[PDB]
Amino acid sequence: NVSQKRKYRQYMNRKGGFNRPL
Amino acid sequence: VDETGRKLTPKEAFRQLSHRFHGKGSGKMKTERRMKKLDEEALLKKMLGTVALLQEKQK
Amino acid sequence: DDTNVYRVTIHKTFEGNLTTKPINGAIFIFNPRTGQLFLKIIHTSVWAGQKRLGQLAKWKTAEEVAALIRSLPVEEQPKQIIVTRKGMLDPLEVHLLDFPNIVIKGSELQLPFQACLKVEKFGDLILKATEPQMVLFNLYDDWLKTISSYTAFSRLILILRALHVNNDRAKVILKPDKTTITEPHHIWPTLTDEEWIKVEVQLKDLILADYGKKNNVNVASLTQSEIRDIILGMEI
Amino acid sequence: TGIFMHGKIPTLKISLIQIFRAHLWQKIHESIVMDLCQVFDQELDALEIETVQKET
Amino acid sequence: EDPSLLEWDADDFRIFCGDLGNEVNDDILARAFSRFPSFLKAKVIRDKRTGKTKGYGFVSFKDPSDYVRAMREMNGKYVGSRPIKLRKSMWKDRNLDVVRKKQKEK
RNA sequence: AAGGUAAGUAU
RNA sequence: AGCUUUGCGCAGUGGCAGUAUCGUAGCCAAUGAGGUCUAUCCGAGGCGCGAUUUGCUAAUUGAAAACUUCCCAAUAGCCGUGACGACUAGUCGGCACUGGCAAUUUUUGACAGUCUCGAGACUG
Repeated sequence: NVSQKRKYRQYMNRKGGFNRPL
Repeated sequence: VDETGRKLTPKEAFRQLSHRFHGKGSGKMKTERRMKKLDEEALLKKMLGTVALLQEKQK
Repeated sequence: DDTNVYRVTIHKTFEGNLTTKPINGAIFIFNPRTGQLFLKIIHTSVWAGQKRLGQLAKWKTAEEVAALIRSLPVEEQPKQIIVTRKGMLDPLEVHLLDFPNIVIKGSELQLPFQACLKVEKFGDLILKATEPQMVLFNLYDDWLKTISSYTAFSRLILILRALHVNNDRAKVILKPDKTTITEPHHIWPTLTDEEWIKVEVQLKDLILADYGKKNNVNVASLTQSEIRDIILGMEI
Repeated sequence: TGIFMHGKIPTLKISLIQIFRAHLWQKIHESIVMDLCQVFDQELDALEIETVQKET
Repeated sequence: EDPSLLEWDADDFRIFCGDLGNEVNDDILARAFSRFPSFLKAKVIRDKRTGKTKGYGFVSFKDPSDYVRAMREMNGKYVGSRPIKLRKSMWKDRNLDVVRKKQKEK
C-alpha cells in the first residue's frame, strides 16, 4: 500500500489561462 | 506523502497546498531554516556523555 | 531533587540556637538514561538567603532549573522531566513553558536522592558544591560496570533505596569489593555484576527487614516486584 | 468565500474575513477535490476506473 | 551570479531600502534620497519582464558616517506614496557563504 | 427612505 | 632603586543596572547649592526638565518573515522469415523484422552469513 505524490493547481499568480490548468 | 515519504503534519500539508496554489514556495532563508530543522530532527532521531566521562576519568 | 537545593544543614547545641545554615545549591539531579548526572552547584547563601521562605527558594530554584535546560542543547535537554515533587513540578512545568518542545511528566516513581546525602563521597561533594559555579557529577561506576544500562539504574537505585532506609546497614550490605572499586571517572564505585546482586540482596533484605518489622507482611512476604517498585519509589 | 450574511455586522464580517483569509475557501475546495481524486485513484481497480480527472 | 553587485561592492556602506511601491520607486526618488554627496546606487530588484519591483532596493555609499546619518535621517519619511524602511544590509557573497559553512563547525 | 459603498493596484 | 597614598582615562574581572541611571542648549554654587537637623547653623551643587548604546544570532506566526527566472511539446543482440551475391537440396557474408528470448552448458544470478592463521573451515 503506497501513495504517489499529490499534485495541485497553481491558480494564483498564473497568467497562462483564465481557467485553472488541469 | 512528501519527497522523503514521511507522513507530514497537517500544518506542513497546508503549507504545501498554499505553495502549490500561489505557484511559489518560501524564500531562500526560510528554506535554509527548514533544511537545518530537518537535519537537526534527523540527527536527533539517529540518537555525547562518553566524551565527558572520558575527560572526567583524567584528574 | 528540589529538597536538595533547599537543604540546609542544622547545627546542634544544648542551649545555643540551631544554625540551620544552607548547605549548597546543588539539586542532586540525576539522569540514568543519559549515563551521567547534573550538579547545579550554587553558593549556600545564593541557594537560601536570609529570611527566605521555602516558597521563595522554590521560585529561585525554578529559574535555575530552566537555566540548566537553557544551557543544554534542545536535543540533549530531557524530553520528559520526571520529577516526583508534584508541588515543585508545576513551577518546573511553568519553567518548562520556556521550552515548548520539551515536555514535563509526573514521576510516580521517586528516585532516592537521600543516598547522595547519606554517601560521604557525595556528602563531601555537597560541601564541595558550595562553589557558585556549576559542577559535573559523573554517573556511578556500578551503572557502567553493569551490562544492561536499563538495569544499571535499578542496581544503583536498589543500593540507593536501602541507603535511604539505612545508610549504615547499606555499607555493610554492600560488598567491600564493590565498595572499594571507586574509579576517577565515577563518584560512586563499581559493581561485580552478579556478585553485587548478592550484596544488594542483603541491601534488599535490609528493606525486607524494615518491611518485615514495620509492615505486617514478613521480610520474605515482601515481593521483589513490589520491592523493586519500592526501590524506585513507585508507591506514593 | 461562500458565507452568506444578512445585514452588515462589522464584527462578524471582520471575524469571517480573518478566518477565511488567503482564499481559504478555494484552498479547502482544492484539498477536498484532491483527496477525492487520490482516494478514487487508489481504489480504481474495483471501480473499473479508466480515467479519473478534473475539468479546467 | 551577480556581476553588477561586484561592481557595486566599491561602496562599503550599503543600506537595504524596503517597503517600496512598484511605481513609487524610481531613479528620481533615489536622487532625491541622495542627500550625501557620495555616489549612490538606485538598483532595486524587479521582475525580469514587467519590471515590477518587489519593494527591495540597495543604496551604496562610500561614507559610513553618511550611512549612520541616513539610518535615522530617512527612516519613515519618503517622497513617494509607500513609506520607506531602512535596514542594515546583511548581504553576503558566495565566498562569504562558503567561509561561514566551513566555520559553522565551531 | 435609510442607519448594509472593504480598501489597494495600473488600465 | 624598590615600595606606598590617590584620582582620571584606558584594559580585565566582578557587580548593580525601573526607588536603577544619565542627558539638559534649563536653573540656584564652596565669595557659598541647599536644611525641618546645627539657624555664630551644616556645606553641596539644589530641584526641575529629557529619557533609559551598539552588535551577534536564534526562535515564532503567516501562503509568502523579502538579497539582484518561470513554464510548455519533444529532445540533445540471438533463433526463423523475404529478396541479393558466391561455393557444391546444403553452406557462407551483408540488409529489415509480419513471432519468440525467467526451466540443467553461457544473460534473468546457488547465493548469503560466521570463524581462524594469500589460504582454509562451519551453517542456512
